[PDB]
Amino acid sequence: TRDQNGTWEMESNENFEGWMKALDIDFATRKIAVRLTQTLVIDQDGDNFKTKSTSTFWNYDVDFTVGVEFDEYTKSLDNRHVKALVTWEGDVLVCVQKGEKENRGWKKWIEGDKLYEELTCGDQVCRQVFKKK
Ligand SMILES: *C/C=C(\C)c1ccc(-c2ccc(OC)cc2)s1
Repeated sequence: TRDQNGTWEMESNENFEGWMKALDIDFATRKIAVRLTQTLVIDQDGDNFKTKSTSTFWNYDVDFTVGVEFDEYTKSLDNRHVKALVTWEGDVLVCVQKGEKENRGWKKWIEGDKLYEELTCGDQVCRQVFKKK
């Protein structure tokens, strides 16, 4: 299934700090952020997505249309400019953010009843699992 709508509550997080470090996020922010449970809210209608990632320490939203490149400022995460593109590979939603960092982006897929995601930057992969609230 390609339908990723829902309020997704984190069950598992792995190597979130490695991903943040590859983005050069500073020590103090990483030390706090690595402790935190996350939520991911996805509003999906056709190609049109609204995605929110939140914890007690951040609340980041991004809107996009599958298949349409968008020039993006990454805002409070790392204040960088990238050319972002989200597409489907089978039932995997793949985002590539072209810019200074290599291998940068994320992937999301439904597996069983859960939402799995990968967060990538450089040689680092963060793996996460969420349950649908
Ligand atoms: C589809 C998944 C997305 C858009 C994200 C997963 C983690 C995100 C994130 C954004 C910003 C911060 O710090 C401000 C932390 C995590 S976004």
